[PDB]
Amino acid sequence: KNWSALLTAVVIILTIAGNILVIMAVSLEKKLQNATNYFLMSLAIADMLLGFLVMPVSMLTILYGYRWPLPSKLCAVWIYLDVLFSTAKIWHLCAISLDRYVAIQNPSRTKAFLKIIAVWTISVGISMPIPVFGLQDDSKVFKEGSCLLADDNFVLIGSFVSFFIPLTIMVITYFLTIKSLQKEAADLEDNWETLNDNLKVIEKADNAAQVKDALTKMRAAALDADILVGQIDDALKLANEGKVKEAQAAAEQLKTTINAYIQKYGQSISNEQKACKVLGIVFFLFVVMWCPFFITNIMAVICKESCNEDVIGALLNVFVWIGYLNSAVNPLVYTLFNKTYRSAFSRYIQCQYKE
Ligand SMILES: CC(C)CCC[C@@H](C)[C@H]1CC[C@H]2[C@@H]3CC=C4C[C@@H](O)CC[C@]4(C)[C@H]3CC[C@]12C
Ligand SMILES: CCCCCCCC/C=C\CCCCCCCC(=O)OC[C@H](O)CO
Ligand SMILES: CCN(CC)C(=O)[C@@H]1C=C2c3cccc4[nH]cc(c34)C[C@H]2N(C)C1
Ligand SMILES: [Mg+2]
Repeated sequence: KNWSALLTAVVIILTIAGNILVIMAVSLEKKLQNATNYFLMSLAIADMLLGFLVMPVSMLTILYGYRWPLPSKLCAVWIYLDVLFSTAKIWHLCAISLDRYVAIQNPSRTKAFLKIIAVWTISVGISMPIPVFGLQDDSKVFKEGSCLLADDNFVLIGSFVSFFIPLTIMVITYFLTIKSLQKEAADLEDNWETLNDNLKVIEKADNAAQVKDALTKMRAAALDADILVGQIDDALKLANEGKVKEAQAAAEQLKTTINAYIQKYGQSISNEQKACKVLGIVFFLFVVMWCPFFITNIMAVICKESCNEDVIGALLNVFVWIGYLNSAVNPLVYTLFNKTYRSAFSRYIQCQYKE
């Protein structure tokens, strides 16, 4: 007789319906057809699967006093499905943070799908010892008739390899991606004060030497952010030919072209930083919500005999559901911090599917 199962039934439904909306939005909405959102759909499938396969069986054990209700050889399957989905969710978030950083340092839907299949095939290979060595020995998967990973070596290896190692790569790549966009917003501010300064130099000039010098330093700055460079080179031969006046009215024609490319590359820097902040919330919530479970998991092993393992087991039964609540909160962030997901989720609820 448990009041917990009611509270846990809400978490299964918000998981399933929330993440169905995300899979529907990336499949259907043409504004969301980029590589990041393809990883977020794949993550949503894992969340939905966690709420279909893992979370209802977890609710069932609460209803049988943590005694394993199902057939014994279904224990290792439930432990494999949960760890498979949990390994995929962290290695996806690592693969997003990694893939976005490379993109800043670099200039397809198949390009993304190949990365996603790689992450899933890695997460199948990692989780493989759980049934291979646990369907053979129930000792590794049972503890006083309770289905939990009981093998301490699998817990330790599994905690770092499945959770801590990709977390570290993710928290490094997120920092370096923020530092990359602060450099690119900074480098674009610098070239503005090169271009804006030499447009003021050209309209003060008496002689062809001052315009040719200032057009030369405008072209150099033009090279860091093609139309502008050619337009500048066009005004240079005017200044080389000594046509100062002709050069001076040529360079205020550049001024309408400079604003057009400065505010385009500078809107798109601001869009990435807005997007980086939204993924950061997604990253922050996965670490914080799963941290109590994974730390307790380790202290259960470290103070094996020293600590009250009845209480430490009772803390895990709470903390595993804080992390299950994380499945429900990817799609709420998407509502609150993206107009494209919110508009999509609005139409899907009112049952309009046309874009
Ligand atoms: C909030 C995030 C970042 C971390 C939270 C971890 C907390 C909730 C966990 C991790 C380790 C846990 C402790 C591990 C060991 C023991 C000794 C045991 O005899 C009583 C409970 C007690 C004292 C636990 C209390 C809860 C605990 C402190
Ligand atoms: C060539 C060497 C072969 C030696 C075979 C000895 C068999 C010993 C028995 C059991 C486990 C041994 C292997 C454990 C490897 C774990 C690797 C892994 O990724 O596990 C993750 C964890 O299980 C969840 O996340
Ligand atoms: C309700 C009881 N269940 C369900 C099978 C658990 O104890 C799960 C055990 C896990 C676990 C142990 C040890 C190492 C690990 N790496 C990654 C995970 C992991 C996933 C982690 N899940 C989220 C809970
Ligand atoms: Mg200046």
